[PDB]
Amino acid sequence: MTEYKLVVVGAGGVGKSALTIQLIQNHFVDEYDPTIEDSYRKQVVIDGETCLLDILDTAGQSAMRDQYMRTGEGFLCVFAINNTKSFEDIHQYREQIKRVKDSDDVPMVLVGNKCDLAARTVESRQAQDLARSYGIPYIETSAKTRQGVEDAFYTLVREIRQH
Ligand SMILES: Nc1nc2c(ncn2[C@@H]2O[C@H](COP(=O)(O)OP(=O)(O)O)[C@@H](O)[C@H]2O)c(=O)[nH]1
Ligand SMILES: CN(C)Cc1[nH]c2ccccc2c1[C@H]1NC(=O)c2ccc(O)cc21
Ligand code: NA
Repeated sequence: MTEYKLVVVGAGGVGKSALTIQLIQNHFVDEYDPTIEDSYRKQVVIDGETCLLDILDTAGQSAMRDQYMRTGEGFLCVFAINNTKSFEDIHQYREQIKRVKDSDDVPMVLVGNKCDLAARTVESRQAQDLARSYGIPYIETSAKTRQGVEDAFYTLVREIRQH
């Protein structure tokens, strides 16, 4: 069966761990050690094919990150809709990925997490404009309610598969 190396990247506190654990274990973990960087495996059927997902939940403890950028086939670039800095940070993650991969066409999905929260500081339109300039999909998610979580990951698998 086909294996996919997915990397979850983004500023600390955006919900990278909560998104990964919600996909893998089907539950919301509100307290997960922000220093642990761990991998999770999951066998899933995507468009009638059995896939093996190897997902790296990055922790940010920059050249040491190159190793998972080299192994990684697709990147889930996560920001929180109530963290302007995490949205502005995306430009930096995108550039490092492009440089390490030596390519302008790397499978990526921009994810705006914590969509259950009120008073958002990053508008959907701003992230759509950012995603359009990169030529990648934008999806909003909530690791808390599980909204868009399967979609964000399976869309990234499709971006890799269709590359
Ligand atoms: N309301 C809400 N809180 C979330 C969501 N995802 C994560 N959180 C919270 O955001 C904080 C950081 O989450 P975490 O997964 O550790 O982020 P990471 O540093 O990017 O791994 C914790 O307090 C989580 O409970 C979400 O979709 N909605
Ligand atoms: C092989 N798997 C059991 C673990 C695993 N899953 C991944 C999914 C996407 C990208 C990389 C990986 C890795 C590791 N391979 C690396 O290069 C690397 C760098 C830092 C890490 O923390 C982990 C890894
Ligand atoms: Na984390």
